[PDB]
Amino acid sequence: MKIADIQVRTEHFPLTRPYRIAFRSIEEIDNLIVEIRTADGLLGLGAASPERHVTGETLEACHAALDHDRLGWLMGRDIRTLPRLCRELAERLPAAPAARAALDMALHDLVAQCLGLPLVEILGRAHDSLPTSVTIGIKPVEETLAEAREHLALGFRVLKVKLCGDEEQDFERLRRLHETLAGRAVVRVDPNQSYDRDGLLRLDRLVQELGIEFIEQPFPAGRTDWLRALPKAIRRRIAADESLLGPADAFALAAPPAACGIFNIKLMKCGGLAPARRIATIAETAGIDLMWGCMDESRISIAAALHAALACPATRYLDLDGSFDLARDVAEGGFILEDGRLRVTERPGLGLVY
Amino acid sequence: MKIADIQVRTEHFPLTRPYRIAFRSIEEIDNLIVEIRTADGLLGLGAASPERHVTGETLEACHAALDHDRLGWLMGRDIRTLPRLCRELAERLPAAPAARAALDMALHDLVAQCLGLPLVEILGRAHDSLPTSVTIGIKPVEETLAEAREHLALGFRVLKVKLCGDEEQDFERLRRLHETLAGRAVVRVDPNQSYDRDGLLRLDRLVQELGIEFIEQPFPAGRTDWLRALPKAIRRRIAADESLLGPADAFALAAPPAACGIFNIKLMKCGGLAPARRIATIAETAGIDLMWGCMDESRISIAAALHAALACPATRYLDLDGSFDLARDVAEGGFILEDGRLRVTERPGLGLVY
Ligand SMILES: NCCCC[C@H](NC(=O)[C@@H](N)CCCNC(N)=[NH2+])C(=O)O
Ligand SMILES: NCCCC[C@H](NC(=O)[C@@H](N)CCCNC(N)=[NH2+])C(=O)O
Ligand SMILES: [Mg+2]
Ligand SMILES: [Mg+2]
Repeated sequence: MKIADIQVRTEHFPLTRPYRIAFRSIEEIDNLIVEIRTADGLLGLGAASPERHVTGETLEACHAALDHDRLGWLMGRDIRTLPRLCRELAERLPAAPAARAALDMALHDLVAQCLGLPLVEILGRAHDSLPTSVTIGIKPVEETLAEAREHLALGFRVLKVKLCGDEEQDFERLRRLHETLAGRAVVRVDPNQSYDRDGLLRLDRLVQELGIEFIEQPFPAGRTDWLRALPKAIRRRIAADESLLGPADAFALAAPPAACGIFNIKLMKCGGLAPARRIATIAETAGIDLMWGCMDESRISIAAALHAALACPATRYLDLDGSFDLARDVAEGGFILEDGRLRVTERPGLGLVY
Repeated sequence: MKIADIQVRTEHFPLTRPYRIAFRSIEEIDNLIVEIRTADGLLGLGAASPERHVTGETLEACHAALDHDRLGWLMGRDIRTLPRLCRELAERLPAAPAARAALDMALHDLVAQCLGLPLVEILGRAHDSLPTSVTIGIKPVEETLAEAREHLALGFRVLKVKLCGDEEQDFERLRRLHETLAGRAVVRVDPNQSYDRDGLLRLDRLVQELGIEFIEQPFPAGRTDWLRALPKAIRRRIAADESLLGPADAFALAAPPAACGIFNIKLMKCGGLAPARRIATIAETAGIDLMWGCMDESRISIAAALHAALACPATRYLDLDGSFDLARDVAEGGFILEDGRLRVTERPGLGLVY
């Protein structure tokens, strides 16, 4: 199939809804858009959203790694050799997982078009659709319930709530919300490293009481020893996010005694579908459930993540809302949202429309 | 691309060279041959050689799992959906890994032909070629040297020597063999679960002194705890065979403290290329070396093992001699032997010829 050409550009996306995360805040996001064209005319798409506090990858570095000069070795390479290409991406873009993921997506986009089916069918289909959470950032009780209701009306059945580590505020938000929802959506929480050992045992008791489904990354990334020191049943209700970048992390967390029961895979953390799939093999073997999450991102990479997600039997949760609050985007299609569930189209490849 | 027909038959192959394994003694072999034709005329090939003592799969059970009536679910299925098809093989033939492999093989053969490249390039190429060992069964000192010399003459640079557990005979054979070869070939050994703990330490001292590359399965398959009680440096020179069936075993042996340093993968154990590649992912992350082994088998499955092996960066060794001593076969091609080294032809798919 033969790569002819590659274009890379910066795109600025302001958010319709700015929000707060633990020791942070976000009004807008930059992505890198990648276009890979085939000798015979086909177009693969990819998108990068580097997260520096997690992977160490700056936007400057991401863009650097995608510079036209540094990509020459891809010219004229045969996309049917995709897994070899993915290995070489890992070797030539060792420090830029988001950049690497962008190219990786695009190649998966093209190989599926070559074969003639939606990418998911090519990776083998484990699922037709799944519910996705939408995110509520850090904010006071009234505002929280206010956003909660907006989301219910847009038809979402799952809410992901960010916690700040102040137990008084965190707990009252969760109790009020549980009340206000009256069983209309389930809830998952994300303290984002802000808790401590005694704190989490407390939060976990609430979580059981309120029927919250799991707790995402309660302790600091390096603190996985704190996780293993918890009773096994509590560990099953905890997901690793910032602790989990690639397959090496997956294996280390999965090794007995296992650190947790859920992995949150993000393309921008691991560097594309190929490494994400290695994570899934490890997780499935270890009896660990997969959650597919994201950064603030164009529909392009959300779609890529969805196709991967629906191809893994171990996939259980989706947190795929990264493109919803974008003020504009550079592509349409790739997935369909209906009544809170995410689905792919019947179009070949990623199914994106330019 | 749409499966159209599936045909299955028993073939009886006598050996040109009968041989003894610890507790066993083989004079001939039966294989099941599997032909999958596409609606467009394309032909996939697979071969099953069930090993009952290792997998519990008998020839009868294997044949039964391939009955034309038990295979109806595959008709009309699209081979471009291969990973999904393989997941189903696992559900529908859970107790018959050889039969599963035979179908898995054939399907990979077709997807590769669909794309139009040798299977190995579709899987992404990690290697051009590797040396293979040839096997010397249990037999006295003189006949061992005689067989070694026959093999040197045919150009092999690596010999795999079966040990029986009797140290006086085992050690004498290895010492003599070392002397007879000059540097002409490296030697690897395979006690097949016949050693105890005190004896293995004795064997390992010899192995270091004689420059033998490693020891395959010194202990009973269930005695994994004996491995972990060894110093790490010794564990690195040990390969797992009968202890390793599928990915579940792979993870178990790989998790810290790791039981051994090398996995011996066999399609007839794990159930085909799909599970085999799952083992490879685990092994690579754990820093375990891969060796691809076999039973007495037609070129068909040897070829398939070869494509898979040349596609995994973790592969360090081949023991692929399973089709050499067959008095007849049903196919040609698929791999080329030169000067002890195995390599694949340039033809698409498995590259077999009828
Ligand atoms: N660096 C991204 C911040 C959040 C990451 C993630 N939580 C989420 O809920 C993501 N879906 C956030 C990105 C989606 N966009 C919006 N506006 N919520 C995490 O678990 O760390
Ligand atoms: N129970 C497994 C039977 C084979 C044993 C295998 N040893 C080998 O040497 C393999 N290459 C088998 C094929 C050898 N074929 C001939 N004709 N010598 C093992 O590792 O247990
Ligand atoms: Mg998190
Ligand atoms: Mg063995």
